[PDB]
Amino acid sequence: MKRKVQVKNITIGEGRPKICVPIIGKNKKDIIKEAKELKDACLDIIEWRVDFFENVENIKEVKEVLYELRSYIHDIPLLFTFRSVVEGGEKLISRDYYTTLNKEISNTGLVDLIDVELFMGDEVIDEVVNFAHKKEVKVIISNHDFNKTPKKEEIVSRLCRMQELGADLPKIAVMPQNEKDVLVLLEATNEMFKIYADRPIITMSMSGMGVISRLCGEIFGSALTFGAAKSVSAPGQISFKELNSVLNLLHKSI
Amino acid sequence: MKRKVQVKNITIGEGRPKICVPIIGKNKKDIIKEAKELKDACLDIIEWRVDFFENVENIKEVKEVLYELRSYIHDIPLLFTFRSVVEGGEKLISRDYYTTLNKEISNTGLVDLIDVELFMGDEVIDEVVNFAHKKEVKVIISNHDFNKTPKKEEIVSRLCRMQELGADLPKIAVMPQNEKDVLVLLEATNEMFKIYADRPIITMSMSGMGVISRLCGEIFGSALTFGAAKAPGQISFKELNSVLNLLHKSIN
Ligand SMILES: *Cc1oc(C(=O)O)cc(=O)c1O
Ligand SMILES: *Cc1oc(C(=O)O)cc(=O)c1O
Repeated sequence: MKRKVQVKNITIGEGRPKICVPIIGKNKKDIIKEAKELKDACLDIIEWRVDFFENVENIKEVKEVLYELRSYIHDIPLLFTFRSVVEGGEKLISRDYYTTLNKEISNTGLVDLIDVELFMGDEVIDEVVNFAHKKEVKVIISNHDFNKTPKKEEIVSRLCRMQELGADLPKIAVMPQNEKDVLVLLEATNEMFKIYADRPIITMSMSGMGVISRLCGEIFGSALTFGAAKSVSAPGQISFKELNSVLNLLHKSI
Repeated sequence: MKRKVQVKNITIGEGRPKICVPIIGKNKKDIIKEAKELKDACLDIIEWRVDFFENVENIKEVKEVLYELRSYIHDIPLLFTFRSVVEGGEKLISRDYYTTLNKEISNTGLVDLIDVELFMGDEVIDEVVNFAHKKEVKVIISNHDFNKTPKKEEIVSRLCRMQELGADLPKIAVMPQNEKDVLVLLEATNEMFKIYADRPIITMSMSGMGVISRLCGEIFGSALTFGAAKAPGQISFKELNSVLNLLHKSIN
């Protein structure tokens, strides 16, 4: 069977996919303003994309925001994510600081999950994952491809590697070059879900063409889907309110 | 550059998929009541599933419903469909009457489209298609598999055959036995759409597992999607419409 991943009072891997919405504010004021817009909406998890925070290199200022943020969102599960430049992020930092940041923040007891990138390598991952687990923090190990959709077996191989590395929630995001690529991502998702996964997984096909992948998790297997805070697309994004409506519509269809 | 299909003021094959809702009333009063709920609603096309009509074997009573129905939906495109028993319908009728019914209703000038089944055979199809076209009525040629999802290539072969038989709108509905079957239906749809189609097509994967196929037609290539008026595997048409516009705006 499979393990479920409990964060706060939310059970990832059970029922309807959970909706996660990111906070991308550049400063403390904007982050809190974003948080207040999300604290009482129908969403499941809030992600703090800390790589947008201008003072991310100062651990003390990062902690200060985290304290305040925690106080406003109460018991909503919080995912901490520093997305590196190579995988779409906003700020260059060292490998050593990436490790320190994630460890120090996991140590606060204020974050429920952290996102660590597969591409950082086994040394970094082993250190950050083991420490997060010591602090009862759940781990998403993520990988992105912004130019293509790897073959089904490649996608499955990466998700399996993420399980082997101790990810509580393997995550993969790929870019379709055509409509068939969106279907490959969905095919890989379900094969993993059905045959290889012993825990919940997170997958998406990016761009406008890949949006179906954000809607059909309950059927194909993605356990978490990401909505945008605002009601304006990138495009390829869906505002979280509208995403909630679609997920409920599909949950009730069966 | 690909042909669109124009019915009244609705352009099928352009922009978001068009929403079609069936009326399944067993009698005239019930059919009218249903039409009254759909007339000022957010949908594009109304389908009359005439096989549910108890007096379907009386062409004069079928026409009577049609004249009354048109006083309520004068400008909404109307699709006329007698779904046969072999393809999930309610009423057994002869092959001759199936042909007669579709011809006399096409001749009234009061329906914008009719739906005839591919597996009725070329003789029946050729006669009905030819006559419908002389009256400027659009024809959906449909095919259903309630037990399984044929292989991608067989789905494409059927959609191609429908085009060869003069369908204005090829239509296929298949039943998934697993999640991959839903992807097979979507893959066949886009393959047909991009490589072999010279007109709009309509496709769907049935049941709760295939519901996603009713929502993503703009990306994959289905030009019409069917909502329910009031059942697992069906989506109320009211919701269907917000979703389609939401997805139309999210395109690159
Ligand atoms: C988590 C996650 O989500 C998206 C998205 O577009 O919603 C993209 C992405 O790269 C990522 O890591
Ligand atoms: C047109 C059409 O729609 C459905 C549906 O489930 O909406 C099924 C079906 O057999 C058909 O012909």
